[PDB]
Amino acid sequence: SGFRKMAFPSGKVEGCMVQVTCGTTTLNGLWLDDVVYCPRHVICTSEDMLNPNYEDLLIRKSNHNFLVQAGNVQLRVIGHSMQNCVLKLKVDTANPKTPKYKFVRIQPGQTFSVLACYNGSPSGVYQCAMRPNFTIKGSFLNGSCGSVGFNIDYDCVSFCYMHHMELPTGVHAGTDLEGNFYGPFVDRQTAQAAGTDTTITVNVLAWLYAAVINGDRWFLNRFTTTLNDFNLVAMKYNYEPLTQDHVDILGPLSAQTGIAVLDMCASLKELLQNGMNGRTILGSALLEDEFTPFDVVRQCSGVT
Amino acid sequence: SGFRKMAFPSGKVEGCMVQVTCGTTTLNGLWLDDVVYCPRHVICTSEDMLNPNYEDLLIRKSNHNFLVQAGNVQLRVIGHSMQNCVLKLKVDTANPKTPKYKFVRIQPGQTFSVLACYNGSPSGVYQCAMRPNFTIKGSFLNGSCGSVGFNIDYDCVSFCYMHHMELPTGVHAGTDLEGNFYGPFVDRQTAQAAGTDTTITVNVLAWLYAAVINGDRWFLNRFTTTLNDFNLVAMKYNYEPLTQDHVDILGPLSAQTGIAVLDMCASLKELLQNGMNGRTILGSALLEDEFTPFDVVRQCSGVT
Ligand SMILES: Cc1ccncc1NC(=O)Cc1cccc(Br)c1
Ligand SMILES: Cc1ccncc1NC(=O)Cc1cccc(Br)c1
Repeated sequence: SGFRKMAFPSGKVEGCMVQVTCGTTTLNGLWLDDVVYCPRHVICTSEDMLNPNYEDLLIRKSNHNFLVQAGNVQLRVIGHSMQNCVLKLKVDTANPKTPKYKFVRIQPGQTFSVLACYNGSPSGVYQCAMRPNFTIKGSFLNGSCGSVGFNIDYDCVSFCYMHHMELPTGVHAGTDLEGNFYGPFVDRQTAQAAGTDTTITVNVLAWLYAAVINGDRWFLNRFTTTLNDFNLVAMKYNYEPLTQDHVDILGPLSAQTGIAVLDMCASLKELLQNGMNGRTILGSALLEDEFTPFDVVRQCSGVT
Repeated sequence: SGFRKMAFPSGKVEGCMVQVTCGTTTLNGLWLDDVVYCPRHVICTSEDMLNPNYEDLLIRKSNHNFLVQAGNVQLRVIGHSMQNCVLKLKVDTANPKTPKYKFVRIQPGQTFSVLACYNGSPSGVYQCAMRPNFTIKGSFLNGSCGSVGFNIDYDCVSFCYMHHMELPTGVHAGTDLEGNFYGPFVDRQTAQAAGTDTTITVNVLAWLYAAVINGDRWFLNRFTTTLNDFNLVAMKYNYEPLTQDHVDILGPLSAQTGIAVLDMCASLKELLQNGMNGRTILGSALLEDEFTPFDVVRQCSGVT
């Protein structure tokens, strides 16, 4: 029992972190096999970031300008290329600590762990969700660029995020491991609109199921609702509309607790319309949307 | 910017986890140098747990009864001893992945990361506080016993907790790495009173400082208070009385923000007396007490 915002064990990812320096800029790189991946803005000075011409800035750089240090040791760079917003530095040595890995583009509303790093050194690990508007509300400071987000399925690390930027609003933006930004962002020091965000309804329902499993049940009521009725309330409260695909992924939690998904929707409806009345659910005084149904099952069954 | 409940990177601790089996019971062990530490209740059956005579139960066990497996490989047990509520199994091989480490007994109100494990395999990492009543509100299931809590100071892991038990209230109890329980608990299947808990005042103030640093400042007011006046409010709201030692550790945060500690106390006083009025601070709708002043400084400066 108990339910926490749990991150994946970060060890497999710590073994891949390196520091990449190009000129006066230092950030984090991810060393997998014989390639180091890092944000392409490592080639910019502060002056360049207002409107960088990355193709031109990269043409002035040679393999020997990219200083890659794996803690104690220096890596020899034998190739460089830009793919979207990431640089790929081919090194002459495959990382001996490379775990089994995949590069995946996650969907908005999915969660992942972030290993925040500075100068190629891991500082901390936290779990977060990719917001429906493709931003993440992380904890990142200058030098954290190149820190990665990931999930783990037994021995396989699926890398889904590389940190690039903090928006003027204090929220975070980055790319998949092929250098494609999540959302409409560009790697430039320009104010950029993040879309209207929404609350991840299916995650809130999964978390209400986690609450019932762990003994917090005051919010259960004698009511039920329909997808249509629930979606009118979801609309009013800026929640994602619930679909049958979301109901389907909540099936295991509905089966484990015996609480039909639409009955849990009626509890969520009442919580939206009435608030918490000064009470808490799993130590929170608000509706939590950073746990997916898979996260709740994994945490509630003890998956390693 | 941004502020998250960040755990330490767990890699150094993942390399120490092993599975320990004695008869029909399997739990986690911590392998450091040539010793494996685990909860002594690994020697009990379910029948034994109602009132175990650990000295007698351990006398029926030999070195060969303790099956220790470090993932793939079996460790050869050449000695066993009980120290308080932990067993120490001497193995013939020093763990090659042993990090620089210390065993420390943490104070109530201090925080640490937990690497939750099952069958010697890490499942997740989360940050938590040792409650003033010496319980922890973790996320643990059957098989998690032997999972450890720790802090890291550059390359040194200070192990402070080993999980033993879930109280009938769903909260967690365990020991330091010398097998001494935190709090009044005993390793027996008996209902046990955890003391009256309190909110960790110095941590809430540190978190209010983290909020101001990260832009959440609506709660700042035109008031100040005294330690005596603040402590009357702390008393009413079941918060730990604030002392000069707590004011002193908040000095760096007071200096960084220019907000005197007693002025932050007056904001906390108003929040206690009025609530949040439906607003949030750092994404929370309640007053958070799981960040120490050191945690806030570390997170807000980017320490690796
Ligand atoms: C200072 C900071 C804090 C947190 N995360 C990231 C940062 N750094 C930046 O945002 C630098 C930067 C500026 C403009 C475009 C790009 Br791409 C990168
Ligand atoms: C089932 C579970 C869940 C979470 N953490 C721990 C557990 N396991 C236990 O508490 C088993 C146990 C029973 C009585 C005394 C002692 Br010492 C240990």
